[PDB]
Amino acid sequence: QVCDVFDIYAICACCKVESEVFNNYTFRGLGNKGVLPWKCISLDMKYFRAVTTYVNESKYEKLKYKRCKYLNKKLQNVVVMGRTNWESIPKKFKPLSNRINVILSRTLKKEDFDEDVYIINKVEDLIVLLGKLNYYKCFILGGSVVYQEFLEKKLIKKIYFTRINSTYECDVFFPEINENEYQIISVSDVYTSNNTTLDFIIYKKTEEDDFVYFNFNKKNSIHPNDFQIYNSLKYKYHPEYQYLNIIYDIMMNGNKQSDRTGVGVLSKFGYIMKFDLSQYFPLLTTKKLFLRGIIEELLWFIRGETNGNTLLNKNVRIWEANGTREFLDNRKLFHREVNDLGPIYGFQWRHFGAEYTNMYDNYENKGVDQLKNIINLIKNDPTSRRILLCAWNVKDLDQMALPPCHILCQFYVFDGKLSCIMYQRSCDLGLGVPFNIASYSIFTHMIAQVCNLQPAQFIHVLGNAHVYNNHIDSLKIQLNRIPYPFPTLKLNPDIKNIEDFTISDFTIQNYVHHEKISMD
Amino acid sequence: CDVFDIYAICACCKVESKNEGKKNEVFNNYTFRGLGNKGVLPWKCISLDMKYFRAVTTYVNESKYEKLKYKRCKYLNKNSKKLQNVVVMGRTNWESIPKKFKPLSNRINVILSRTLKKEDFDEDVYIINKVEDLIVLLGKLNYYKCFILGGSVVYQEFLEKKLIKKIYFTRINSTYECDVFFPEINENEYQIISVSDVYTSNNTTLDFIIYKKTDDEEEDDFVYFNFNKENKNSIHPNDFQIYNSLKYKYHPEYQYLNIIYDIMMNGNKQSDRTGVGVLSKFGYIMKFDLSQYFPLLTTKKLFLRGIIEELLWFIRGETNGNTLLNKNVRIWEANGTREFLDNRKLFHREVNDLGPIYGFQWRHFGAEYTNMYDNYENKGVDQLKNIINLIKNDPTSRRILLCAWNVKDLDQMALPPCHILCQFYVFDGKLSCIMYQRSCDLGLGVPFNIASYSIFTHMIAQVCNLQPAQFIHVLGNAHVYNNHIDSLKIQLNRIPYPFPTLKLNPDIKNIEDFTISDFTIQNYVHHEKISMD
Ligand SMILES: NC(=O)C1=CN([C@@H]2O[C@H](COP(=O)(O)OP(=O)(O)OC[C@H]3O[C@@H](n4cnc5c(N)ncnc54)[C@H](OP(=O)(O)O)[C@@H]3O)[C@@H](O)[C@H]2O)C=CC1
Ligand SMILES: NC(=O)C1=CN([C@@H]2O[C@H](COP(=O)(O)OP(=O)(O)OC[C@H]3O[C@@H](n4cnc5c(N)ncnc54)[C@H](OP(=O)(O)O)[C@@H]3O)[C@@H](O)[C@H]2O)C=CC1
Ligand SMILES: Nc1nc(N)c(-c2cccc(Cl)c2)c(CCCOc2cccc(OCC(=O)O)c2)n1
Ligand SMILES: Nc1nc(N)c(-c2cccc(Cl)c2)c(CCCOc2cccc(OCC(=O)O)c2)n1
Ligand SMILES: O=c1ccn([C@H]2C[C@H](O)[C@@H](COP(=O)(O)O)O2)c(=O)[nH]1
Ligand SMILES: O=c1ccn([C@H]2C[C@H](O)[C@@H](COP(=O)(O)O)O2)c(=O)[nH]1
Repeated sequence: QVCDVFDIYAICACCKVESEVFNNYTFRGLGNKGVLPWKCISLDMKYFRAVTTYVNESKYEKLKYKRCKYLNKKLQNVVVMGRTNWESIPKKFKPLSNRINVILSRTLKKEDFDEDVYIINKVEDLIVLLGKLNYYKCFILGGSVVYQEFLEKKLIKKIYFTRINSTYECDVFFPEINENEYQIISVSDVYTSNNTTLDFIIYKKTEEDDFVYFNFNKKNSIHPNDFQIYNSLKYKYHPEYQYLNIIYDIMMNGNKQSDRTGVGVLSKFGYIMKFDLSQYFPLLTTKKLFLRGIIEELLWFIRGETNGNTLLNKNVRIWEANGTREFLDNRKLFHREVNDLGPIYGFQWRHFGAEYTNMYDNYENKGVDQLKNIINLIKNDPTSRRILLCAWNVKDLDQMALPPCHILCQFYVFDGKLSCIMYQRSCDLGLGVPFNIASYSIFTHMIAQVCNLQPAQFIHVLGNAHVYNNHIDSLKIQLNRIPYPFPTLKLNPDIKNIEDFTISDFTIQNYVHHEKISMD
Repeated sequence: CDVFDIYAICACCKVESKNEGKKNEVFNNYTFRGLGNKGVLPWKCISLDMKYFRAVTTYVNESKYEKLKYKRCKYLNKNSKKLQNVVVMGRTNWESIPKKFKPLSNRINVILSRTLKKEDFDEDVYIINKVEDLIVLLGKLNYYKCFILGGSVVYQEFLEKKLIKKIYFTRINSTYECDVFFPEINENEYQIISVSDVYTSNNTTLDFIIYKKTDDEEEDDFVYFNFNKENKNSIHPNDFQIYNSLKYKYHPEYQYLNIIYDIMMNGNKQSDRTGVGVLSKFGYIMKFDLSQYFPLLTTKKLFLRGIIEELLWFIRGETNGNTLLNKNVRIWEANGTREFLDNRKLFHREVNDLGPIYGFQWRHFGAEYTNMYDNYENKGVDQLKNIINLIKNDPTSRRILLCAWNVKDLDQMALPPCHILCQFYVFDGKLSCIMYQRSCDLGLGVPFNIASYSIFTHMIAQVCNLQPAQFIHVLGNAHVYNNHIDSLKIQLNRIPYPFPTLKLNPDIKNIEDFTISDFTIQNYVHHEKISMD
């Protein structure tokens, strides 16, 4: 194949388009009025320059042989542009440096250009030219017209595709990719550049003995084909893979166990995930999540409330099952009013060590206001190793509707940035953990803002990590979905106190996600 | 040796050192030198070393033979197809081996001997009269690699004649009566380039080390995904010469050493409470397989009497610093002084009255602290009893947690606990433990802290009739003191030894019944003590 001999690749950047169901075609905006739809995304420019300029000397002779054999016979890449594309580039950036420049045109000829460029009036002439040049790889840089004809002709080996996770006015579009001709093989980390998130995906046309020696000493009824898309990917660098890889590990290596609930689980013990909150908001994209409930739940914690009715009256049902007459009696809380959850999170955060009475009592200035103390440590003693918020009050556990899953939060401050570790004793990977990542990520943003810091890392440590048997088929589906670039979280910047946030102070922007799943 | 790919593969134990150890035994690579006793192995059977042996000496890569055959002809200036390795044995060596294991299967069996000739054996089973008759035989043979399986004599003469390219060296971490020894490997002639995981087989730990004579479409994609990647801290390269010269660092001590390297290379410069300055990072996990070893650091010397007394003192629920000081355990001495308590605003606290720390929270969480002499019997929550009962009676509970971080009591403690909580996990008769540590002194504290919680995991497992599985150590604020940097540079350039084992008195069946005499560290092989400051 011509694309394999001549190593012809496409590289593009696509945004979302002004016009909700999401698919790969969501990212299709290329240009507007003969220029880019966006002002400048410097990180995509950096990636573009590195990919289109990189060559490997030592690998060239193998390519020279391949092309010689097919034809019967500093190193640079070739870059090919449409005439309209060429005319969009600033004079100061043209011809593209350290690359062989090729322009496709009928209306213009070599006499129309001052620059060191090749003009070709036919695609077939590109193939003849590549045959005559010494070069590493050939990158098609666009036009929409140019992409459309090179894909149509099956002359593209791989598409290096930037997903720009923001919406702009566009008048030219990247062609809809055919899933039977091209499949994603690699997905990068998520980044922020110029107030947008983005990632980089790759579509593909559809001493060593000592290592084996040290391997001389190498469970569950999971089938290979069950994870075909998941295991087809070469580079899984998107941070959502920290979640998906743990699910995979428990399904393949997990220990079959009963639990408190009767469903039985697969379980393992001890994991860590790390999310860079400076670069993205880690709301899972491989299924739909809504945050209104978990934001109302965090605001209720911060107020120190234990009254379940406060959440039910906001149509948030997260704690409804744990406040029922039946549930409280099964906990031996016979003298507890329905939806009186006892001295759970909010109470421990604002009043640790106070005697719990009922959900209506005024606990002002009783027990330890841990939340206030950690905000004061972050502001006045930021190098403190003692900046911890702890919900696990051993004395009060049997008075709680249930003992907390999120044991503690520890904070770390360096160079004006705030990082948070949350330790979770018990982690429902299918249902709970996706919400728990979002909760503590929002909380990190809130604590950073009220202490005049920038959020850095949310670090999630999982103790007993389990998949419920009734979630296994739903997670097999989810694991074969390719994550989308993450959204971003914005807070009202006028909020200066932890107690002053309300639901309208939080916006999730650019959330692109796969379809809702019922885990059950 | 680089033409005919000649390697030595051996297994060496420790040797009864002649009733005489100087004061404290000094250890080096030579510690492991025992080969044989009265024509047999010094040990009964170590089945994991037998399996490694079989696997190393039989493994062949057909698709790499062209480079080897080419080099052999080219250099020498010059059928069945099933490529095999050569294995060379001394006569004594050959005659130790049982019949049904001779000849060695899937391998070309050679035998250095003055007093045998081929017509007693075959052409399958080559004999050679002198060393040079091997290079001759190799010249005329299709083979992958040549493995010298020794005899003390065979190894001695092969090494002195510089014919060995690499040594596959099993360190058997136990002492046996031996009459023949492996020769002292000159560290100027050979260096270790790889170290395995530590294993238990047949009631000994062992590891495997290697001495050395002193679709690429997807390869460019790796470079593209690295397009945004980074003397950050004033630490040089040649500082970690030996550390960075190893190819495979699978020994579990590297989970500690790699964190020190990460903090030295990438850590944040910060002031602290202590006034000294640290490099710090946030969030690490180490995991130690207590079924296979006891992870007592071997790249310096550690003592355990103090940390075992401390754990027994926790289990009794004591807060009385004098109990430890009267045993010359000084871990808490500085935290109990008049000056230290007065700086904590504990003006009304008696010297060495540490307040409601670990012991008190493990046995009496929620009780009102009075003083270190009061009777707290049946006061507050006995967490230690509750977790033992949960492990025995409800082992799949996800609520098996022991927590020292009592928010109410923090300001009454001489200092808030570094070791926030232990969480337990039970599966298939085996006990694993996660300990979360808010504040981790990588140079001084963390080596002790790994030993403490590893011992505790064994204690809890034994009193619940379980086998210990993993100790999982979660580090929060993980820091290297600026005054440890030189010492840890020294330490990172030491190669770990196979780990010791911990033995508990098997009679102890209740967590309260352990005493100092119930704990034995066996086969502790360690590098020289380092003063961290
Ligand atoms: N986001 C991204 O990655 C990219 C965005 N862009 C944007 O795309 C827009 C420009 O694209 P679009 O308008 O399609 O224009 P194109 O850059 O695809 O250029 C079209 C022109 O190139 C010539 N051409 C194409 N094919 C041939 C052929 N087979 N033989 C001879 N000449 C050929 C013709 O020039 P003539 O008329 O002279 O004959 C044709 O009119 C701009 O908004 C630009 O900013 C461009 C590239 C990448
Ligand atoms: N721990 C380990 O890894 C290993 C341990 N062992 C143990 O070691 C002991 C065997 O070793 P050790 O006693 O040295 O005996 P060896 O197996 O080294 O036997 C030495 C004999 O091999 C022949 N030989 C050696 N060099 C030459 C030469 N240059 N030219 C001709 N013949 C030569 C001679 O036999 P001849 O009499 O025929 O002249 C010599 O006496 C046993 O206890 C065995 O179990 C053995 C292998 C490995
Ligand atoms: N992933 C991806 N694929 C694409 N094909 C295009 C792209 C878009 C329009 C035109 C061109 Cl040539 C390329 C872009 C947008 C980034 C364009 O960056 C450029 C283009 C040309 C010159 C240039 O020089 C200055 C510099 O290198 O800093 C930078 N992104
Ligand atoms: N790393 C290492 N190096 C060494 N050189 C020796 C060794 C020790 C004594 C004799 C011999 Cl041949 C080898 C050992 C001890 C393992 C013994 O391996 C054997 C010895 C004899 C027969 C045999 O076949 C049976 C089997 O396949 O298990 C395996 N370990
Ligand atoms: O924020 C939460 C709350 C609960 N759980 C899950 C973990 C367990 O499946 C269950 C709690 O039950 P126990 O672990 O307490 O038995 O709920 C979470 O994942 N996250
Ligand atoms: O068992 C212990 C006790 C202390 N430390 C270290 C951590 C810190 O360097 C210091 C405790 O001081 P703060 O982190 O509380 O400031 O002692 C440990 O590593 N392990």
